[PDB]
Amino acid sequence: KGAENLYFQSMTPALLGNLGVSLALAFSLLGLGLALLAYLQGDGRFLRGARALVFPAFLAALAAFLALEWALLVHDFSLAYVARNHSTKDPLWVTLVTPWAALEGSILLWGLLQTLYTLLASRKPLDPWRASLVLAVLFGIQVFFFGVMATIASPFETLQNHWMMAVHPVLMYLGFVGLSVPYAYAVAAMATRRYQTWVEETRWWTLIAWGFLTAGKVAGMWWSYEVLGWGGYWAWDPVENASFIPWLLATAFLHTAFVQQTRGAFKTWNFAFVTLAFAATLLGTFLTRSGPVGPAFLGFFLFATGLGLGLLSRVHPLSREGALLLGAFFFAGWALVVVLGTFYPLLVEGAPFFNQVSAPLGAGILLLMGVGPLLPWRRARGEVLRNLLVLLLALALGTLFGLLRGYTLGASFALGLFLYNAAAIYLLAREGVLARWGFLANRRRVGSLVVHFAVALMGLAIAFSQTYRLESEKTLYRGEAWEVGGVRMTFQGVRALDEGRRFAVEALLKTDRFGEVRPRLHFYPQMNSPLPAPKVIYTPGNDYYFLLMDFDREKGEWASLRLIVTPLVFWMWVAGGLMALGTLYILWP
Ligand SMILES: CCCCCCCCCCCCCCCCCCCC(=O)O[C@H](COC(=O)CCCCCCCCCCCCCC)COP(=O)(O)OCCN
Ligand SMILES: CCCCCCCCCCCCCCCCCCCC(=O)O[C@H](COC(=O)CCCCCCCCCCCCCC)COP(=O)(O)OCCN
Ligand SMILES: CCCCCCCCCCCCCCCCCCCC(=O)O[C@H](COC(=O)CCCCCCCCCCCCCC)COP(=O)(O)OCCN
Ligand SMILES: CCCCCCCCCCCCCCCCCCCC(=O)O[C@H](COC(=O)CCCCCCCCCCCCCC)COP(=O)(O)OCCN
Ligand code: HEM
Ligand SMILES: CCCCCCCCCCCCO[C@@H]1O[C@H](CO)[C@@H](O[C@H]2O[C@H](CO)[C@@H](O)[C@H](O)[C@H]2O)[C@H](O)[C@H]1O
Ligand SMILES: CCCCCCCCCCCCO[C@@H]1O[C@H](CO)[C@@H](O[C@H]2O[C@H](CO)[C@@H](O)[C@H](O)[C@H]2O)[C@H](O)[C@H]1O
Repeated sequence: KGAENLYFQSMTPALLGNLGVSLALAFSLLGLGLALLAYLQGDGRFLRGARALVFPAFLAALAAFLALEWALLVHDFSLAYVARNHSTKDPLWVTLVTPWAALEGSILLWGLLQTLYTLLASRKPLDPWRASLVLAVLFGIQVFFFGVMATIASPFETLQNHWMMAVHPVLMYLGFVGLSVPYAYAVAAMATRRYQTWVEETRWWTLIAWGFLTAGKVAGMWWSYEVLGWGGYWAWDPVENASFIPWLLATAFLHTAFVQQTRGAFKTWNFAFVTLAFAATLLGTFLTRSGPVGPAFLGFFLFATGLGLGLLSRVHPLSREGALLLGAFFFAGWALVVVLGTFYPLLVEGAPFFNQVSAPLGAGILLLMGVGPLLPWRRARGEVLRNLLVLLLALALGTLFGLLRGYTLGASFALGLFLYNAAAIYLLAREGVLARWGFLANRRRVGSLVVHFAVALMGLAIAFSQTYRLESEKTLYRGEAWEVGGVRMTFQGVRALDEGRRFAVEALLKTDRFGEVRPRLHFYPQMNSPLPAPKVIYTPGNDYYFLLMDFDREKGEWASLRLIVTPLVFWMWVAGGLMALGTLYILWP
C-alpha cells in the first residue's frame, strides 16, 4: 500500500459560486490595494494593475450569479437559498428572478451591477491621480459587498403573483450603482483638488441613475395602487419614504450638477449632494420592499457619508442659479423634514405631518420650476424682463377657474399651479424657437420641458386625488347598497377559479348602459404564505378618472366589498409615461 487515492470535489453550482464570490473578493481587494499604492506613491505600474483587475472581478461576480441561476434552473435543493426560495418555484420567469428574491442573492445581483458599472467606468479618459482614487473607492464598495456576501449573508450555504416584484428591485440597484460613479469622482476630486471638472465627465451616470430612481419610484407607486391594491399610490411608513429621500437628493444634485456643468457654481453643494444622495441610495436600496447584516450596512453608510463630507470639510441672487439653488434647497429641506419626522418618534428617550409638510414644499418646487428657466444667468435683480405677470395671470386664472366650481383652495390652487406651469413651458418654447430651427435638436431643453410638464401634471393629479376621494365598505348578498360615486353595482355571486399555487375567488358585479358592465374583482386564499387573503383590485380607467374595486373579506356564502373613488390617477401615470419618454429623449432615441 502507500500510493494515494485522489478524488476531485465534484463541480457543484455551490463551489462555482464560492470560487466566484471569493475570487471576486480577491480581485477587488488587490484592486483596492494597487489603487491605493498608485495614489500614495504615484507609480504607473499600479494604476495599470487596478485597471487590470476590473475585468476579472466582474467575471468572478458573473460566475457567482450564473452559479445561482444554474442552481435555480437545475433544481438543486441542497443550498439554503434555493431550498427556501423554491417554495415558490415552478415557472420560468420566476426562476430567473429568484436570484435576487431574498437577501443574499439580491446582494449578489447588487455587487454584480456594481462590478459592471465599475467595468464600464474603467475605460475612463481620466488622468491617473483621480483614476487611481476612483478605482480605490469603487473597489472598496465591491470589497464591502463581497465581504458582506462572504463572511456573513452567503447565498451558497447547505411568494407573489406579479412581475414588478422582480423589476422594482433592479430599478433601484441600477440607480444606486449609477450614483456610485459620480460619488467616486467626487471623493476623487476633493482629494485631487480639481473641483469643477469632475461632474461634467460623469454627467450621464448622474442622469441615468436619477432616471432609474424616478422610474423605480413611479413604478412602486403604480404597483402599490393597482397590484398590491391597498387603495393608494403612496405610503409614509419608514420603508417606503426611505426610497423617497434618495430620489429627492438625486434631483437636487442633478440641478446643481447642471449649474456647474454650465457655470462652475455650487461645487460645494454638488459634493454635498452627491455624497448625501449616494449614501441615501445605499440605505434605500438595502431597505426596499421585502439580523447582523444591518450593522454592516449601517457602518458602510456611516463610512460613505463621513468620507465624502470629511473631504468636503477640508475644502447672483435672483437669477436662474438662485432659483435652481433655492429649488435644490427645497428638495434637500423636504428630505430633511422626512428624515427628521421619521426619527422624531425614534429619538424621544404620522401621515398628517408628512402631508402638511409636503403640500407647501411641493407648491414651492412647482412654482420655482416654472419661474427658474425663464430667468437669465447671474442677474443682479428682477427689474428689466418682468414677464412674471402672464405666468401669475395663468396662475390667477386657474385659481378662480377652480374656485368658481366645487374645487377647494388646495385643488383650485393646484389647478392654478399646473396652468402656470404649462404657461411657463410654452413661454420657454416660444422664446426658444424664435431663433430662426429644429428646437428638437436641443435635446436637453426640449426633453427637460417634457419632463418638467410631466411633473406639473403629477402635482395636479396628486392634489386632486388626495383631496377628492371617497371610500365605502359594504357587504352584499344580492345587495345592501348599490350606488356609490356615479355607478350602481349589484352582487351576483362568487366564482372559484384555479390557476395555480393560488386558488382565486370572485365578486361578479353588474352595471347599466355605459357604466362598466359585468366586472370581476379578485381575491386569493393564497396557500404558500400563512394562508392569507390578499386582494388584487380591478380598476376602470376613464377620461377623467380611475375607479378602484376591492373585496375586503369574501365570507363563507355572502361577501363584502370596498369601492374607492379618486380623480385623475390615470393622468398621473400618463405623466409617468411622459417622464419616461422625455428622459429617454435627453439620451439618444
Ligand atoms: C480615499 C477614500 C478611499 C476609501 C476606499 C476604502 C473603502 C473600504 C471599504 C469600506 C467598507 C466599510 C465596511 C464597514 C462595515 C463594518 C460594520 C461591522 C458589522 C458588525 O460588526 O456586525 C456584527 C458582527 O457580525 C460578525 O460576525 C462579523 C461581520 C463582519 C462583516 C464585515 C464585512 C466585510 C466588509 C469588508 C470591509 C472592508 C475591509 C477593508 C479592506 C454584529 O453581530 P453581533 O456580534 O453584534 O451579535 C450580537 C450578539 N452579541
Ligand atoms: C422590465 C425590466 C427592467 C430592466 C431595465 C433594463 C434597462 C434597459 C437597458 C438598456 C440598455 C442595454 C443595452 C445598451 C448597452 C449600452 C452599454 C454602454 C452604455 C454607455 O456606454 O453609457 C455610459 C454610461 O453608462 C451608464 O450610464 C450605465 C449604462 C447601463 C445601462 C443599463 C443597464 C441595465 C442592466 C439590466 C440588466 C437586466 C436586463 C436583462 C434583460 C456613457 O458614459 P460617458 O463616458 O460616455 O459620459 C461622458 C460624459 N461627458
Ligand atoms: C426594459 C425596460 C427599460 C426601459 C428602457 C426603454 C428604452 C430601452 C432602449 C434604450 C436605448 C437608448 C439608447 C441606448 C444607446 C446605447 C449605446 C451607447 C451609446 C452611448 O454611449 O451614448 C450615451 C447615451 O446614453 C446611453 O447609453 C443610454 C442607455 C440606455 C438606458 C437609458 C434608460 C434609463 C432612462 C429611462 C428610464 C426608463 C426606465 C424604465 C424601467 C452617451 O451620450 P453622449 O456620448 O453623446 O454624451 C456626450 C454629449 N455631450
Ligand atoms: C410675490 C408677489 C405676490 C404674489 C402673491 C403670492 C401668493 C403666494 C401663493 C403661494 C401659496 C402656496 C400655498 C400652497 C398650499 C397647499 C395647497 C395644496 C394642499 C392640498 O393638497 O389640499 C389639502 C388637502 O389635501 C390632503 O388632504 C392631502 C394632501 C397631500 C399633500 C399633497 C402633495 C402635493 C405634492 C405635489 C407634488 C409636486 C411635484 C413633486 C415633484 C388642503 O387641506 P388643508 O386646507 O387642511 O391644508 C392645511 C395645511 N396647513
Ligand atoms: C426646483 C424646481 C426646478 C427647477 C427650477 C428646474 C430647472 C431646470 C433647468 C433649468 C434644467 C435645465 C434645462 C432647462 O433649462 O430647461 C432642468 C433640467 C432637468 N430637470 Fe428640472 N427643475 C426643477 C425641478 C425638477 C423636477 C421636479 C424634476 C423631475 C421631474 C426635474 C427634472 C429635470 C431633468 C430630468 C432635467 C434634464 C437634465 C439633463 O439631463 O441635462 N426638475 N431643470
Ligand atoms: C415624481 C415623484 C413625486 C412624488 C410626489 C409625492 C409626494 C407627496 C405624496 C402625496 C401622497 C400621500 O398620500 C398618502 O396616501 C395614502 C394612501 O392613499 C393615504 O392613506 C390612506 O389610506 C387608507 C386606506 O384604508 C384610508 O383609509 C386613510 O384614510 C388614509 O390614511 C395617506 O394618508 C396619504 O398621506
Ligand atoms: C373678495 C373675494 C375674492 C375671492 C374670490 C372668490 C370667488 C368666489 C368663489 C365662491 C364660489 C364657491 O361657491 C361654492 O360652490 C360650491 C357649489 O356647491 C360649494 O362648494 C363648497 O364646498 C366645500 C365644502 O367643504 C368647500 O370646501 C369648498 O371650498 C366650496 O366650494 C359651496 O356650496 C359654494 O359656496
